[PDB]
Amino acid sequence: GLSDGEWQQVLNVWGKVEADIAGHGQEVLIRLFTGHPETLEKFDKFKHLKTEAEMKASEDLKKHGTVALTALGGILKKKGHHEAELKPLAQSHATKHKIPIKYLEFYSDAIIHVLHSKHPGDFGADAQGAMTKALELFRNDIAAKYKELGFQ
Ligand code: HEM
Ligand SMILES: O=N[O-]
Ligand SMILES: [S]
Repeated sequence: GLSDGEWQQVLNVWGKVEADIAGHGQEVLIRLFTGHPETLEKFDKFKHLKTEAEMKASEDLKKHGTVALTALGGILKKKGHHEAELKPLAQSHATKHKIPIKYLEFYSDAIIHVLHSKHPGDFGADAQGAMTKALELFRNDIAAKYKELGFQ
C-alpha cells in the first residue's frame, strides 16, 4: 500500500488532471498510441486513425480519454479500497477488449509522461513516487484478476 502522506500526494497531483480531464485523457491516449501502435489496434473505432493530427482532431478520442481517466480517478480516490471498481474493468479488459497487462503498464507510463509534459517543473520527485506507487497498486490488483481469468 501507500502511506497517508503518499495518498495525499497522489490526490494532490490528480487535481491537475481534474482541471482538464479531457485534455489530459486525450494526451494520455495519444502518447499510448504513438509510442505503442499495437495498442491502437485494440480499438476498432480508433483503428482508422493513421496520424497524430487525426488523433488530435478526433473528438471521440478525447471523449474516450475522458471516460478512461474519470474511471481511474474514481479508483484512486478509494485509496486502495477499490475491489468493486476494479472488477468490472479487469473483466472487460481481459475478456472483451483483450488488453494484455503490458498495455496497462504502457498506459501508466503515459500518465507519468503527460503529467511532466503538461506541468514541467511542477510534478516533483515525491509526487512522481507516490503516483507511480498508486499506479503499480492498480496494476497489481488488476493482474490478480487477470490471473484468475487466465489472461495473465
Ligand atoms: C488505467 C487504465 C485504464 C482504465 C481506467 C480504462 C477504463 C476504461 C473504461 C471505463 C472503458 C469503458 C467501459 C468498459 O468497457 O469497461 C474502457 C473501454 C476500453 N478500454 Fe480501457 N481503460 C484503461 C486502459 C486501457 C488500455 C491500456 C487499453 C488498450 C491498450 C484499453 C482499451 C480499451 C478498449 C478497447 C475499450 C473499448 C473502447 C470502445 O468503446 O470501443 N484500456 N476503458
Ligand atoms: O504518511 N507519511 O509518509
Ligand atoms: S481506455
